[PDB]
Amino acid sequence: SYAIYVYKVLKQVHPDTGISSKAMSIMNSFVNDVFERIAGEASRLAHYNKRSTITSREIQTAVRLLLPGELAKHAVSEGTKAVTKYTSAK
Amino acid sequence: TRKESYAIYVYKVLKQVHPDTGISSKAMSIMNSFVNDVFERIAGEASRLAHYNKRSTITSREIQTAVRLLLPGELAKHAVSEGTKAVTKYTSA
Amino acid sequence: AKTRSSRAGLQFPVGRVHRLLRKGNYAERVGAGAPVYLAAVLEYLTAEILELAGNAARDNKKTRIIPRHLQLAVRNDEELNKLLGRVTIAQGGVLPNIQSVLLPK
Amino acid sequence: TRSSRAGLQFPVGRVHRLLRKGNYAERVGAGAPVYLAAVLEYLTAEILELAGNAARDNKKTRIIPRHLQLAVRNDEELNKLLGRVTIAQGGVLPNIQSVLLPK
Amino acid sequence: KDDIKRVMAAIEKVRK
Amino acid sequence: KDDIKRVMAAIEKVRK
Amino acid sequence: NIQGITKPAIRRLARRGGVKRISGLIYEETRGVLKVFLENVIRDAVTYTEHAKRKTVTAMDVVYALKRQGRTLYGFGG
Amino acid sequence: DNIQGITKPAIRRLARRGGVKRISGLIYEETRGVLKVFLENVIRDAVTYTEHAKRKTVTAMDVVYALKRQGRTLYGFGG
Amino acid sequence: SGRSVRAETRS
Amino acid sequence: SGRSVRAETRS
Amino acid sequence: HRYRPGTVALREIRRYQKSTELLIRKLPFQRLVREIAQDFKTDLRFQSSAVMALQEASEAYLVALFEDTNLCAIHAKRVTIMPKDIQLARRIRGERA
Amino acid sequence: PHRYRPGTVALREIRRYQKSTELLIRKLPFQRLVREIAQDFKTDLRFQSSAVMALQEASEAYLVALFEDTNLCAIHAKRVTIMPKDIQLARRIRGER
DNA sequence: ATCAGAATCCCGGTGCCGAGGCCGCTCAATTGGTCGTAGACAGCTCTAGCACCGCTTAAACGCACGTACGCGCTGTCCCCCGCGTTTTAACCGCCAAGGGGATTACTCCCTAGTCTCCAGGCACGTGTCAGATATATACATCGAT
DNA sequence: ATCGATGTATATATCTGACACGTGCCTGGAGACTAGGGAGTAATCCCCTTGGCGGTTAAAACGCGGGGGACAGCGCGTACGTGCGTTTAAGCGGTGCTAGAGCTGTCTACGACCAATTGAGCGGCCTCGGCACCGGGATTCTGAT
Repeated sequence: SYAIYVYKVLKQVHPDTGISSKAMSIMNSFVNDVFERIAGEASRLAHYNKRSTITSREIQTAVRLLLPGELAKHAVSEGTKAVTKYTSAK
Repeated sequence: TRKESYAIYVYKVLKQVHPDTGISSKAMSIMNSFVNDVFERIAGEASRLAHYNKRSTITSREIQTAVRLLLPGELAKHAVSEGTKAVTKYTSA
Repeated sequence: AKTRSSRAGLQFPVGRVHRLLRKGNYAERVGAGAPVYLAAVLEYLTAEILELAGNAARDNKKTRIIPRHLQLAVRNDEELNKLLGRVTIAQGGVLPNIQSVLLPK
Repeated sequence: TRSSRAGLQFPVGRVHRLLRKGNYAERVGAGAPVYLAAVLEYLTAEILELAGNAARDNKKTRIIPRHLQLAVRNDEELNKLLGRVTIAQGGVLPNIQSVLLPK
Repeated sequence: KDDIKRVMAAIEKVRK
Repeated sequence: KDDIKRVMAAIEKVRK
Repeated sequence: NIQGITKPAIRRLARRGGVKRISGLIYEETRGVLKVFLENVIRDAVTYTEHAKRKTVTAMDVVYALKRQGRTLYGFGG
Repeated sequence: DNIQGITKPAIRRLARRGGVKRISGLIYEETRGVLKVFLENVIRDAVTYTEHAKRKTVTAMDVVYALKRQGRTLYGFGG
Repeated sequence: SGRSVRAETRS
Repeated sequence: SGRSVRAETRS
Repeated sequence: HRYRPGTVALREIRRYQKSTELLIRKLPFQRLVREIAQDFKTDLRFQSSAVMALQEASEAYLVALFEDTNLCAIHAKRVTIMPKDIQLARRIRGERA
Repeated sequence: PHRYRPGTVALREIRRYQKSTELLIRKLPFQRLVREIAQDFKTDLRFQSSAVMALQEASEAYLVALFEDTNLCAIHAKRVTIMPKDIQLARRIRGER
């Protein structure tokens, strides 16, 4: 499960704030659901263009297709920043 | 430069059910799209079913369960009967 | 007859359905019986819709299925209408009905 | 590690493994799990910050499903994203139609 | 309607 | 701005 | 057995929905609607548990059945 | 400037097909707004699909896929 | 119903 | 809006 | 001594919109679910969490339906919801033909 | 002279436009509107004619369904003329905003 | 109200163009053989769902009152329909052209697959503080005066 | 306007069990390496989208008159909300039992994979009758009398 990572994010955004077990399960389900939606959209996109490889482009377009305006813009910015950072370093 | 479709098979089915009725090109395309849509729905449900039960092969049981999940009621019952009869006949040969 | 459809006594391309299932990567493997079941289901559904479409076309004194006939056949059956609830048929029109209160006295 | 190499907190490796095992496509690129993990991290951070604000407004130091529901429904964009979803023990947003109120 | 189809399908396979 | 973290990850994961 | 959904329970549900007054005939309609919804969801869940060759309807089966009808549910060990 | 292309008699004909006997004068502007919102929602997804394929012409399949995204299929524009 | 009587009667 | 001010403020 | 009608209803609306617990008694709902499932495969068994999820979904669905029903009733310049309002809301939602 | 009563022409119009199946919006203005709407998302875009036809089909079907629902709404309020409030109620209940 | 005037269908005669049939071929489905693995199957174990009893109470139920609300009935007046004229732009046909989609040939670089290894993550155990509960208190509401 | 009677937020004190953390172990992710094919690039061909031009004419705009229906107002019955007294069964705690979920180990039936083969279906071509269209007459159908 994503309990540890959700916890680290929470402590990063709100230093002194706990989270109930039920709320942790809620967040775990939410993360799984969003991941499944994005992956399914990327798979559909790849199968559309006769492609056979999910790349950063497919996930970026899936994000732009799923999330609403400002949310999608910020998510795309974050993803691009992370990808460039990970590529530059090694 | 080779398109595939169900036009021929839809035509044979129509000639078997209505022995003197024809079908327009637009209606043929619509039926083709309908067949593709139903196939995609059933196959996706079967894939989800297989992934849910940790299996890795899409068997007849999974397809039957997907049909029972998708088709409403009497349609589902008749389709299940038809598929079961077809599989029994195929395995007999 | 080489074709698996001939073995199954169907009219749909069992081999083509098998290839589509294997290519659409729905699962790692595909059983032998699955294409037969899927082809039979597709053939039955096609026959079911086409019979009603032919009936509608005959009612309209025509002898060629057109999208209007398909729309009439789909919307004039609760089962199919429930199945194609979110489907829009091009050039299909709408089912002819008028609310009772609108009619004159 | 890959997750730490991208300045992320979410598991890049686990996301890559899930993408591979989920047979979404024949092959999976290199930056695809990184991008996906970054997006998941951003969404989680957003919803968690909103829920924490809601919980603080309730004078509680512990997120509960009610706080998550309040945060989701009070934000129009998250509400649009989380349209057809039910949160267990989330309750509903407090509203009353203006006509129902007394004179 | 079924046995005849099965026999015809299993007949011409090897004879080709 | 976590280039130091990226370098450490490239080292720590490689230190293993 | 459907009458186990008592009148005050439906009243509480409507109150949560933001309903001030309630007609007398509302309760039977609500019971019928609830029965239909439960019938659909339970049929799908029972089919799901059939395919697994199990005899116990797990919560994940209910979640799958709900997701079938476009009603995703959160917080059940998904 | 161009939303006026959806003229009042056209909206009236659409409502007549819908089965409407009388129409208020303010219906037309609301209908224009609703149609504009729907068209934006579909066209944005269609253009995104096109841009992903590095094309410059929106094809019918892109529109079909956008409609499928909006949970609204459409039959008769290629399988 | 009548569909089952009709579906079986194919030939 | 407030989301953009909040999205940038991550650390 | 005697609250005028509509006041206690408003207080209940404020109360139940604030709290989050379920509103149907657990045991009758569980019995109803079991009796409904009896029509399908018999001698079934349920995890407690499964019945809990069914109850949560039913509560959410009914609450949303009642909200839409209240909107419908208000549209007719009334305050009392009536069965015709439920039927109209369900028909528009698409749950009914 | 001769003059029909107010309403009877509308009935035959409903019958006619429900019997037929062609499009009701003029093709050229709709194509121009679609082109302008898409122009801001990305410049110098091109459209297959079939793409514009599909857009028109979907838009007209959606508008017809919405008009059916809003007619039901208006009838529910003991009215015959549909008003913007009925359209807003139908869209609100449908969930779209 | 029966009759005049306006759709509406239904008959018959023509033209045509799109559906229906034929042909070559070619590439995709078949037939044969293997091989290794997913899955069927027998066996044990232990969690957990089911069944039952006692008992408190909190909720459900039944009842009486009355009042606010649903609903029927009227007036009105203004907004929308039907219709005749005039204006306008869709459209149909035709012509030009150039952007750009669709194919095809090559290179290579990015990802699948393997082996190794070690550290991040997960199950388990434990302490304590955020929160649940109780109670007296002060304050906000509200309904008849 | 007002104040007594109710309901509710507030502050303080107490108890508890779920959460937050520390620890040991282990298995899955990372590092290093190789092989091969997916796709990125370029070069080319030709469909097909856009743009313009002009005559037709059907549709849209516009103005006008009037009937009808939306809406506000009023009155009247009645059916829900409120509160009270009586009933009952939801719920909690506890016990006991056993079914089946889940995990493990074994075996083998079957589906992926590959190779040679041929005919099923598809692209292209040609032909005619189903249907659209035109035109007139019988048929309903509606509104004033």
